Amino acid sequence: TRLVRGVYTAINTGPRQTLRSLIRLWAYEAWRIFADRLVGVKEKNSFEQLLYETVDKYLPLGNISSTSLLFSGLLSLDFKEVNKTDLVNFIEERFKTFCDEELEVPMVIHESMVDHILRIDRALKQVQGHMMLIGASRTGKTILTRFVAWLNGLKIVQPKIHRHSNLSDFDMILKKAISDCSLKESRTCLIIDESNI
Amino acid sequence: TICDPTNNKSSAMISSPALFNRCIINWMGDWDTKTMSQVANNMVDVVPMEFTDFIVPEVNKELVFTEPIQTIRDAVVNILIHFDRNFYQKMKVGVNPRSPGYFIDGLRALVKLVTAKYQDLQENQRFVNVGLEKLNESVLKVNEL
Amino acid sequence: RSISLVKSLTFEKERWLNTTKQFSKTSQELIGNCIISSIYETYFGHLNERERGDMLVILKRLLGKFAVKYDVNYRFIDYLVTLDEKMKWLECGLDKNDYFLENMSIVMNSQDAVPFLLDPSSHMITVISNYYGNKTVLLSFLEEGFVKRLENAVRFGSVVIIQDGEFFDPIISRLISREFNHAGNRVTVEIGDHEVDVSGDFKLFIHSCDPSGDIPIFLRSRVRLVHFVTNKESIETRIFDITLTEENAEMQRKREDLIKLNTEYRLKLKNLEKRLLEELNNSELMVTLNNLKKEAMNIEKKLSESEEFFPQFDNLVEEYSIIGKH
Amino acid sequence: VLKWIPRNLPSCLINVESSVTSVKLHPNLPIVFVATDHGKLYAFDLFNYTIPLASLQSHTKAITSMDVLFTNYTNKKNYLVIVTASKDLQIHVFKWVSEECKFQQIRSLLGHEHIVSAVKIWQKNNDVHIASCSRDQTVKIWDFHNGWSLKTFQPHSQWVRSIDVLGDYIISGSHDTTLRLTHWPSGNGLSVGTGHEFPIEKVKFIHFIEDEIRFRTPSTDRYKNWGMQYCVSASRDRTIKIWEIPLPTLAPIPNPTDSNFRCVLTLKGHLSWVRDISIRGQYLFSCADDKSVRCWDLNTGQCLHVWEKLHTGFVNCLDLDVDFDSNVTPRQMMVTGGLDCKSNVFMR
Amino acid sequence: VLKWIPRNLPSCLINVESSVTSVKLHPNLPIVFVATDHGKLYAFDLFNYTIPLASLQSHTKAITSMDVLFTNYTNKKNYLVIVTASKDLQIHVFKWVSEECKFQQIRSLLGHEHIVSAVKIWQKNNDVHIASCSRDQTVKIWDFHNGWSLKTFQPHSQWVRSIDVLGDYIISGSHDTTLRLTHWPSGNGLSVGTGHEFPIEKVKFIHFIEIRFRTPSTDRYKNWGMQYCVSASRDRTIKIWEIPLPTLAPIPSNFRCVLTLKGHLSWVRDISIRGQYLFSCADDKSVRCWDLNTGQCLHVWEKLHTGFVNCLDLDVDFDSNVTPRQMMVTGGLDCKSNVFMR
Ligand SMILES: Nc1ncnc2c1ncn2[C@@H]1O[C@H](COP(=O)(O)OP(=O)(O)O)[C@@H](O)[C@H]1O
Repeated sequence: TRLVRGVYTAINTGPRQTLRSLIRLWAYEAWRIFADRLVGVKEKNSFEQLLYETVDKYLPLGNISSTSLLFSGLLSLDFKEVNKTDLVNFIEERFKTFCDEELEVPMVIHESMVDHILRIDRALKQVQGHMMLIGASRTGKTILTRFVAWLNGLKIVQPKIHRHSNLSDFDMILKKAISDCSLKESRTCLIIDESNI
Repeated sequence: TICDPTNNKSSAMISSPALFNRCIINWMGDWDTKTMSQVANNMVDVVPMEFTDFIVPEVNKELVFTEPIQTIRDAVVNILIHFDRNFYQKMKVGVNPRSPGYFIDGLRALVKLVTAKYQDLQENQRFVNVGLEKLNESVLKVNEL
Repeated sequence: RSISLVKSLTFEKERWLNTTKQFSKTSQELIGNCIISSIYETYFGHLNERERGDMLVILKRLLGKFAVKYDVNYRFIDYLVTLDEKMKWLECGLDKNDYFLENMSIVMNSQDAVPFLLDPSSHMITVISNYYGNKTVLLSFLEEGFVKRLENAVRFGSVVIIQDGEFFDPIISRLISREFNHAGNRVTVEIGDHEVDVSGDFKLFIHSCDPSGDIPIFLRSRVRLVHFVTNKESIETRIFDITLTEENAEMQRKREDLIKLNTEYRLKLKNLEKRLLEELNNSELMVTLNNLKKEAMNIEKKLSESEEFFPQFDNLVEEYSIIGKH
Repeated sequence: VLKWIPRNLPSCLINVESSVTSVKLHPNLPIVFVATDHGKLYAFDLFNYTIPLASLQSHTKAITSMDVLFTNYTNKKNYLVIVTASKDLQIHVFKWVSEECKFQQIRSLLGHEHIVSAVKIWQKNNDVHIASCSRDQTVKIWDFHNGWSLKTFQPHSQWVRSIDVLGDYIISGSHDTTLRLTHWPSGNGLSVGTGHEFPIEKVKFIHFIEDEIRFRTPSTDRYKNWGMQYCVSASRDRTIKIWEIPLPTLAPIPNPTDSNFRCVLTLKGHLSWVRDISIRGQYLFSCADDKSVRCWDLNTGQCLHVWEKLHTGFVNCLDLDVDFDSNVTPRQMMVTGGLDCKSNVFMR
Repeated sequence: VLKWIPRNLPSCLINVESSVTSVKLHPNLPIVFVATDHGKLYAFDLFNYTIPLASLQSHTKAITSMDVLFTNYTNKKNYLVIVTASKDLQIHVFKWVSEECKFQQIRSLLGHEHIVSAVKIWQKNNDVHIASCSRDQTVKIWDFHNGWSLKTFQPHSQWVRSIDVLGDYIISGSHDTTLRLTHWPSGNGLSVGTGHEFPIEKVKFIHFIEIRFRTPSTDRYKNWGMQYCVSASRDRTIKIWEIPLPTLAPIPSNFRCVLTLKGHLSWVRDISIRGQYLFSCADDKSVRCWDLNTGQCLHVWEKLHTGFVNCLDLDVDFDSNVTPRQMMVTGGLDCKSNVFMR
């Protein structure tokens, strides 16, 4: 069902499609729905081979690796496959502005960063869409989440949970965020960390 | 945001069906050698390294994580990546995620150190050359008289 | 006068020719030395001596494999520690061990990260307090009013040492991760629920005298962790010092005074050798050069005189080693 | 006359040392003033543009905006005044010495507590004022001659990003997505306008002109007596909106039933944030991060001509010549400044 | 346009620590680069010339030459590339980061065994190359990206003192008074030229522009792409030569001295061609403007520097990517540099 909804959302906000465009879009949605939870590189390669075999068997196209598919609406008026270097330059300038405006952090932009912020973007563009980011510390999780939320015009709420805090303070923070979201229509991105539980 | 998947509390979050059914799981994991190489190449492209002779080594392809080695910078990046892997192997981290924090911090320290060291080296050499020229000129003047 | 000046400067000419010859080798080994020192600084802070040696072996294997020349006689203290730093640290009360010198150099050369001090003997609190004098402010995560005192210290610009590091309070995560906001010519950080100004004269040290404590994964990956654990050399040195102090304090005082005076003399000699070259480079001369030369010979003569006691102390050391070993 | 449309290629290309943050046109002579992220300030003759006429580094950080004015003294000698605001938390006033072709600083204005982001200059009978907004959420009014402040009001919750001045009224956009019109001398808010989903980048009045033009002609005799009806805004929302201002109770007073704007038209077609807007006759020009300049028809609300890939990077600012004023003759030229450290000039 | 002539006084006066040995001009911005005997490199803003934009001790001995280039990639971001050679036996390749107004050392070129004299830069479709000559009588060619040499040859029994590059052909002037043209990629001598009685100081091609010598004579020369060249030596004489067409992998034969300019009181140091005229500095503290058509001196800037006048720079007028601005800079032995604008 998630794959179906993703395909519909991409088509409804996309340009005139062709068969190759449709197949690449379907492959990108399959990647995001299925293979983002995979841990090992071996499993990812097996999934790529599975995609190739499925396309050959049922739907007889370029290279459909994870980094070879870059669909985004950040560079145009509609969801479409974008070029890598244009996205890199756009993200670099946007991040310069973001550092100058919110928090100065010397971040170096690489390809996996671009991919991760693209998928965080597609997740925050949905309705009732939430994230669970899993990775080593100091891999840019919170920074990228804040950057993408800033791009989409969300309001960031990091709970100020510290030592000597209890259920009342967390409840107050949650109630405040909920009340803002409802009575003030403040679209909010709540960042809950494992150290806050 | 989850740093340690195997914690007592974080595994409870990942297991919790209320969260697991609504959330979208994005297993960022840790950095691969390609991301490491890109970051290192970007950081060490502003420091004076290629100021000396360099004979390109002959090493196995799987030991090379960058493009084929042509200059000192590629050697430095490969060395840093290799040492990071070896250090995390010896310290017996196991399967626990490896933060790239040591790698990044080492890169920044290397830049900040190479700059000053190179500047000091050339300034001292210039001072020595000027002193030698002064002594030779004085000797020539003495021989004149 | 000219001939005498040339004859006096013949030694400087010899040194300068030697330096000119060594320039190529120094430039060839520069990058390898810098790589080794940086890795030593960012990885070896939380390893004992054996692990440091093994990792140096691995790193030197890697450097040799990729054709990056380095100093075969490399030594961290020689490369990254100056005489002034050694004198200041020793006067502040640091132990005389080489391991403590390396760890202090690691701690004092971290302008970006916050040094975390695992010091079970609580010696480094006193050492740092002596180093920074009046600026030092002592706090701990286990007290009340901690947040307000920290805000006052940040605003004013004190040097802060927070004890009980195993009880980290995440209310200072912005200070830990250096997530500031620049407001024109002002720098603001959000501690608690309100922004404060960062003076720029403000440093942070986290101290904990509890090995096998607990460091949250947020804090561990953002601090420079340094261990101050006693080793064989420190125990032997302390035992010998106590034995000599309780046996014959005259030799003890004489040895200490000679050591300190010799260190001062070598520092002054280095300063003179630098100043002579600067005087030549900034061009009267025939007078200042001779004055500096005479001062250099006087200091060298005093240093040569001061070396007539060291054999006695070596004999004394050989006479007392069994106590240290046992 | 006024239906001049620029051609497909610029007639000049100016190279500078940093990103161009603001550009301006001399209202009398063929001269262009250019600002950069280094805080420099250039001046290029429009026929020999390979060397600047003069340069000046007065600020220590990036210049954010600038504006010019040719003084019209009715009984003194006229000259050109240039005002630049930067992230130095300061505003510097310059005088352009034409015969020697040099800049001449006059004074600096202090008092803002954070990044100043806009300035404006206008002249009354024989008075000159300066308006400025900054991140401290304060809009200040200054006296050109005395040099000290005359008013200071805070009309927004977020920080004000842009302003415009028409007589005694100042309309301001902010980092919050809301517009607001206040009466300057009394410092009282009059009406607000919402509808944008991203911070406001530009905002300015649509001055009345004699001719027919859709939004440049009054609707009631009350508007004729009040002198203005419509305003235009640009935001990071990739949209340009035309608003119609409600009439206040003339010192004015906010009518509670009529204290909100009314977006009468929304222009879409840009691919990214819209950075600047300018109005000439029946056309509205705009530049955006998509490396392009649009030209909209005010009557039908359509995009008549597109200038794709004019710059290799973001297009920071435009500048056309004011046409609604009699003292400024609307010459046929416009200038664009971009992130690629280049400025294009269209002539004739 | 191309007929601009400098005024009788310099618009700017720049003071440095030591004798100025080489001066270059930023192709796009009003910035001048200065190198001295102390190995220090300077970048001066042409409107605030009391403090350098940046400064840098690049070498440990005197700098002997330098050259600049604005890269033009058809795919990457373009930037200015600065290359300097000194008596350190090393060549340093810098990069001008206009965003921060500072230098950026990229790499260094090594292999010459004794003091280097001159350097050159040029760009192919997407390839950037460097050239050099030294007292060890070797001419080396380098790849700007990889950094290692691509060609080496010895075109003179004595040591080369000046070179210039045009396509695939390089002409070198030695301490021995003979010039010589060689074919770069294959390293084949094509012809020589004699007639000077003192060591050469400079040599450069004359490029075809749309003038007496800048226009091809025959169709075969048009196909070849060059006909003439100029050189100046301690003979106090500037000579315009003619390159005999080779046996076109070219195969080899004498340079015909079809003109000679005299009048300088000392050694002619540097030359530069701007459209019709020709500019030349010399040790007699003078700068001369020579009409290429008549071959006669037009204007003289006497007593420009107290000491020798070392080098001149003018914007290239024959390149589609270098707009020929109206300015020139003169570097002198007296720790001063003169700038003429408009
Ligand atoms: N691409 C990168 N370049 C530089 N530093 C990076 C990069 N990615 C992560 N970091 C480092 O990670 C930290 C910021 O990431 P952050 O989101 O705060 O970490 P996490 O969310 O994993 O706890 C900084 O220390 C920063 O230097």
